[PDB]
Amino acid sequence: LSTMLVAEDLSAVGGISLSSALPVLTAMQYDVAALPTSLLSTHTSGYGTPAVVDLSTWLPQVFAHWTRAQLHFDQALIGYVGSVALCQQITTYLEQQTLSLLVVDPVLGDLGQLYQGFDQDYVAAMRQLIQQADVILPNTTEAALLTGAPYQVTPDLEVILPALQAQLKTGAHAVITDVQRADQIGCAWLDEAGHVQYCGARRLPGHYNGTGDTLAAVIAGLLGRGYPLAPTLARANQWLNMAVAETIAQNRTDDRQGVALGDLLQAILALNE
Ligand SMILES: Nc1ncnc2c1ncn2[C@@H]1O[C@H](COP(=O)(O)OP(=O)(O)O)[C@@H](O)[C@H]1O
Ligand SMILES: [Mg+2]
Repeated sequence: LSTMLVAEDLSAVGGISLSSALPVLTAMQYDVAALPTSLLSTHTSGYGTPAVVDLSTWLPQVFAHWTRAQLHFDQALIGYVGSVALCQQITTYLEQQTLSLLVVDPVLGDLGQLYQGFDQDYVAAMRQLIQQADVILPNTTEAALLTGAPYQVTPDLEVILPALQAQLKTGAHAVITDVQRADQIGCAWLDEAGHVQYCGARRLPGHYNGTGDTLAAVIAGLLGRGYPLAPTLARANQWLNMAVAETIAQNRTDDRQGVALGDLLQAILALNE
């Protein structure tokens, strides 16, 4: 079984980030190396101020250990990192690897603004991290921050997509992930001919934690199994829609918990056969 490094935050309570990546990627037939970039009592939306461990001095030791133990990784998914130093540490470790797949979710902001504690220093560190990525999955706010364009609710995909590509290696893909078209929500990217493609599914009411994390985990898992980008995005969006639908069907009293994974895990097992 292939090995997938996943580096992102772990919140003990919340059902998002590394806690949701582990079940998904394990079900998708990877041996997951689950590396917290931060450790939190709960995620940061709705439980009050969480108790957090700073892992900035641990990760360097982790990479040094794996290096000496002669561990090698097939594929990697990098999610929320959270500090300039950790971005830089991850960037150089990954450069030491021969990765067949690197997916970066360049978590930086939403609704037109940087997340709290993130400033243009973090933006620069992210631009360095994405340099070897095969695929990046910014939202519309993150795309604008990376290129340095002023935020637009509806940027010109014909302008912003080439601008983003200009920072990636030849053959890599910038996929913008929360693009709305009429009643749809989905992903937009440039095909090999340079034409903007859109892949979406009918938007469901409400807002749900962990959707981007699970989308990234599914995209990484599919690409890692050799599925071309377009059918990968088609399936990820279908799966993304199905998980949100199951979440709604649970009639939850607690709106903080991340998207349900049961129907998604069932779909994965069916794909495996
Ligand atoms: N309300 C919703 N209805 C249907 N699908 C959704 C909804 N919210 C998110 N999704 C799906 O999950 C994907 C990831 O959402 P995105 O906005 O990128 O996540 P995040 O805010 O967590 O980064 C979207 O592309 C879409 O596929
Ligand atoms: Mg996202």
